[PDB]
Amino acid sequence: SRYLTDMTLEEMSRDWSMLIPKQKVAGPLCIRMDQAIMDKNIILKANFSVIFDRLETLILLRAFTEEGAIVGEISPLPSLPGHTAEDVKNAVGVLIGGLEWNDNTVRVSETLQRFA
Amino acid sequence: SRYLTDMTLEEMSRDWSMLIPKQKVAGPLCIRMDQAIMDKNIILKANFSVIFDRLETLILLRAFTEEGAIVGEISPLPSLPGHTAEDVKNAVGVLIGGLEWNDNTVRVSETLQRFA
Repeated sequence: SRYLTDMTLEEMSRDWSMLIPKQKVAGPLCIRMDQAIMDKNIILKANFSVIFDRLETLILLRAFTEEGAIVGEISPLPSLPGHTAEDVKNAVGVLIGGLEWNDNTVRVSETLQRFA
Repeated sequence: SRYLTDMTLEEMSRDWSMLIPKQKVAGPLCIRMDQAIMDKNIILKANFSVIFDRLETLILLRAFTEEGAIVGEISPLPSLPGHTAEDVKNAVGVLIGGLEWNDNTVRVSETLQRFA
């Protein structure tokens, strides 16, 4: 019983577009990032469901340019196979990877690093 | 002039082609990899110049499918700025990253891991 956020409802409800789309499936999680993006300073805001006072399941992470532009996202698979912080942190390191590839400078919301 | 190798002259002298080309510049080093490649088992063979009995400079690393197919390569920049094992290991972790992205299963020549 709960849920936690870095992002605004807006930030999440919003829909977005990749010029150079890149999907992937990391076990129970779908990573996406626009490869067209370069030399920008990015951040990963994310929002986990919180159960009995602990970061449980990640609901949604997305990547933001300084300009509030969405450039990447990790969203649970529709079949919602139960996923672990591993599947996550893994998936994360990855998206970062893919992003860093374009000289992009990627930070992470305090929320996240916490985990674990 | 002394020097060490995993690859055959053939393997190195050879020229190759990327369906989905991906370049990058990692300080003094140019990484390349064909993003088109997927679900294959890859290995990184590399060849360092050896000075007074230590792995000094990397001359060339390339990535190989099981089928002896070249799919990625790290080659020093033409201007040959003196590079360090860092610039390297960095660059390496990267290429691996980029490769792993396509479900590719990437190994590394014993030579390499050695370093450092």
